[PDB]
Amino acid sequence: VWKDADTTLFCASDAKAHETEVHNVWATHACVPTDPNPQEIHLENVTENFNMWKNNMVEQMQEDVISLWDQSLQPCVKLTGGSVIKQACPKISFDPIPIHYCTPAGYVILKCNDKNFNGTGPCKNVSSVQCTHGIKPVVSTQLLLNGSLAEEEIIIRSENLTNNAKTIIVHLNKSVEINCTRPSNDIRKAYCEINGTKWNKVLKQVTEKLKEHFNNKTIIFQPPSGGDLEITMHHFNCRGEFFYCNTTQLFNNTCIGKGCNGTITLPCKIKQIINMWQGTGQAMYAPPIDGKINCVSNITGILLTRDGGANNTSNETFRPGGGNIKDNWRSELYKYKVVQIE
Amino acid sequence: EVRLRQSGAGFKKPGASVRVSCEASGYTFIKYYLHWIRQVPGGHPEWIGWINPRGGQVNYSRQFPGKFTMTRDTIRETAYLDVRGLTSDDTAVYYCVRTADCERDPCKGWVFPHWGQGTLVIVSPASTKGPSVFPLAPSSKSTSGGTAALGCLVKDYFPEPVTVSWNSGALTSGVHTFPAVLQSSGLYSLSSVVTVPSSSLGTQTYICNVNHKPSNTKVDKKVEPKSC
Amino acid sequence: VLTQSPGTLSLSPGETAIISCRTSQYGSLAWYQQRPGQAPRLVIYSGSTRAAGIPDRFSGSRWGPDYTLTISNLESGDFGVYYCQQYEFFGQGTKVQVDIKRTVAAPSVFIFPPSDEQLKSGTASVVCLLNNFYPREAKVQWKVDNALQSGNSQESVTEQDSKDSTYSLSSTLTLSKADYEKHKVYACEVTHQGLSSPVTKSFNRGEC
Ligand SMILES: *[C@@H]1O[C@H](CO)[C@@H](O)[C@H](O)[C@H]1NC(C)=O
Ligand SMILES: *[C@@H]1O[C@H](CO)[C@@H](O)[C@H](O)[C@H]1NC(C)=O
Ligand SMILES: *[C@@H]1O[C@H](CO)[C@@H](O)[C@H](O)[C@H]1NC(C)=O
Ligand SMILES: *[C@@H]1O[C@H](CO)[C@@H](O)[C@H](O)[C@H]1NC(C)=O
Ligand SMILES: *[C@@H]1O[C@H](CO)[C@@H](O)[C@H](O)[C@H]1NC(C)=O
Ligand SMILES: *[C@@H]1O[C@H](CO)[C@@H](O)[C@H](O)[C@H]1NC(C)=O
Ligand SMILES: *[C@@H]1O[C@H](CO)[C@@H](O)[C@H](O)[C@H]1NC(C)=O
Ligand SMILES: *[C@@H]1O[C@H](CO)[C@@H](O)[C@H](O)[C@H]1NC(C)=O
Ligand SMILES: *[C@@H]1O[C@H](CO)[C@@H](O)[C@H](O)[C@H]1NC(C)=O
Ligand SMILES: *[C@@H]1O[C@H](CO)[C@@H](O)[C@H](O)[C@H]1NC(C)=O
Repeated sequence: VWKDADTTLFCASDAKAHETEVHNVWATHACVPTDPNPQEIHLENVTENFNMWKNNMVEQMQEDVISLWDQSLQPCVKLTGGSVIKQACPKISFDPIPIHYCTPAGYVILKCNDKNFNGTGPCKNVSSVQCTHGIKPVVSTQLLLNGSLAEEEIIIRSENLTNNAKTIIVHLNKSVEINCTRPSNDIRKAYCEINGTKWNKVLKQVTEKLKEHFNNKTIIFQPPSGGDLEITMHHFNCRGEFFYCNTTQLFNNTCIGKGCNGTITLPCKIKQIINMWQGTGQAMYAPPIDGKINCVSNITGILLTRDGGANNTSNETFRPGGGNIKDNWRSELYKYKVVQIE
Repeated sequence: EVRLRQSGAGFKKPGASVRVSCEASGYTFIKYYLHWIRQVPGGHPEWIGWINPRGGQVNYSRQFPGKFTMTRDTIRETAYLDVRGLTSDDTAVYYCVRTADCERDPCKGWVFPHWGQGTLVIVSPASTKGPSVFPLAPSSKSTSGGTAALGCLVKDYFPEPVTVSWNSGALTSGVHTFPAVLQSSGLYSLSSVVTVPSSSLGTQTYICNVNHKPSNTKVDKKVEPKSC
Repeated sequence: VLTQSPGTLSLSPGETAIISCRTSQYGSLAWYQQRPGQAPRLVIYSGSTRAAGIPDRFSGSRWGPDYTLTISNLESGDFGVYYCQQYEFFGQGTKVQVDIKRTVAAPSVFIFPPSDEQLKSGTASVVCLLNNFYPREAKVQWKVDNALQSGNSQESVTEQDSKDSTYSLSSTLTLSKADYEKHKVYACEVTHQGLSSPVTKSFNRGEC
């Protein structure tokens, strides 16, 4: 017998000791080697409750990533609370690596393997493991990149669909690739390419899933209504450079019911001055490096917020929202929980 | 102690724009979402939207399409709202509200113990106009007791308020001066009535003194029975 | 989404007020108190949980898709208007206003022909005066050539008088000069507890 419990986890990874790459260096000092023969015990006739929206593992992953970014992605100038801090900003090698989160002795991680599991409630197929799967710490807004895919059908996850303030995580079941590039020889101008045939098909599917939860109402996509560039644009980090991309074209109502079947190209820009996602002030990094910078990633999830209102209409409007970068972690950790044995 | 201080009131013209501010204090500013509530006098509290001090993302109400904007200043700890396309239906009090709780990194709540004092925004065509006083002769005989019924009609004026005194503050017995109601013209108009003995109609002269300090208009009007 | 009833309560200092509110969803519900001219104030939330500074004379309660705020021994500051809230939505409200008990009094009904100085403007206003009556509950309708009138009648009531404890009401009928001269007979109907039958004071346009 066991009970739900919190404790400090540790990490394991396949970090390379010979790498100068920044995720590798960090993990070399903060994590241990992985287990080549991981143990997983499936529990027959065991039912456990999970709540992805109340999981301290999510909180724990954030602290690690903050520490990692604080040691590595140091800026040329750092502006926080009215003061100016300068401390060199060398270019780094940056490419997220998978990190496993593990329980110490006297604890274990229960893992929900129930397909189409929405993240809250009972799970019928439960197994026990010492460590999670390898989770890449991809920091992004609007679109979840390089994450894990839904195992069956697309899953809509929310702490409370009725509550417009709770962020909706759409967990996709098929990887639509996004190809972003800043071509060699305005050095800060960039763009992302997405297969319009694949994407519009999937977006159409998301509408159908949303219809099941919202009584078959008309689903409308709209651009973000306001805020900092990190939220109104799709922001992420590519090869050390901070990309900001206009996703207006991705959430095109027209293609959800001709003309668009081609390649979709979003305008992007690399910024040197960024509002740090850790929530403080501004940070200035060096100008983008030279040559062709390219990262191809899978969109594996979408973060949405639904519009609030006291109207009596038949439509619901959705915008690529988000909130805490922690939500990104929730989408991957939703199937895990820590318990203390006896 | 949590304190939300909104900006002062104001007057506007149909088509103008206002920026109501809300300076917050007594708590950690980022850890709490802020909401905006309007309230047309004689209407249920209508929700405008919320804003996240962290990122700055905003959730506008669908019932008010493109008639608002919300911003914040994380350093000065202050939220803003811009009422655009000002109309007659935008005449309301606007509140700056923060949720209870928290002990969480973001506070969404929807439980509101902390309100601002509100902000009065009155949108009406131009102004100012003085009161036009029309008499209300009782007059051609009543029934069921005698007791005449006479008054004045303070109609079409702006803004609030006006004060009506009968016969220079002398007649105080049985005087009912109704509160002002906003008309379709965006102007105010009230009625002040008095019940007097019907026998003293052809003897005593009744005067109503309507004083409007804003438009600088003091007018006295005699009210007497019709002649036919 | 949220049905709050009743719209108004006329009760006396010491009596018990009960305010109900329906819900479509099953999320938590809260209660606010708004004294005249002031900002709202939290009283009840999460169904029945009491707020800070709020005495135990207040008590929230839930039943089915319905929530109930009950107030015992009304205490001056208890007067105003209360609103039920669920998420972003708000109930229509219920104005808890003070009503002093006394003997039922009949309203003195009068009708006012528009001023001939006002007719020069082109917006005639026929006024129907109802003064000194009890209780507050009453109803007025307009009949232009024996026909119901709606969408052009404004009302305004006085506060309960200090002496006789009676109310007075002001019904105003606004018509255009062209439409006012089209018809002849103008009268207002008055239904009240102090009356056996709907009294009607009538006047014809022009004649006197
Ligand atoms: C039940 O859980 C096991 C554990 O991984 C999984 O392999 C299996 O697919 C689950 N059952 C169904 C019907 O998916
Ligand atoms: C992207 O998806 C493909 C298959 O959909 C997979 O083979 C590849 O490893 C994924 N890349 C990631 C998750 O970075
Ligand atoms: C993805 O999920 C959707 C659910 O809307 C389902 O219809 C579709 O078949 C799934 N695609 C797969 C499993 O390849
Ligand atoms: C998730 O599944 C549980 C259990 O069936 C259900 O109670 C809850 O409403 C679901 N939530 C969403 C967002 O689908
Ligand atoms: C919303 O969440 C609350 C608790 O946080 C719960 O009582 C309620 O049932 C949820 N709503 C839905 C539709 O599941
Ligand atoms: C991505 O786009 C660049 C230029 O637009 C191209 O050179 C590259 O081959 C593309 N990658 C893939 C996988 O299509
Ligand atoms: C996008 O994917 C579809 C497969 O459904 C393929 O037919 C099409 O050629 C792709 N588009 C491009 C530009 O390669
Ligand atoms: C994105 O592009 C559209 C043009 O379709 C533009 O109207 C919008 O302002 C852009 N968004 C931002 C944040 O600049
Ligand atoms: C959406 O797609 C249609 C069809 O391809 C296109 O005409 C329209 O401009 C698109 N909307 C944008 C780019 O905002
Ligand atoms: C996603 O993975 C691909 C390779 O799997 C990598 O090139 C890309 O940089 C990753 N995305 C981000 C944002 O790091």
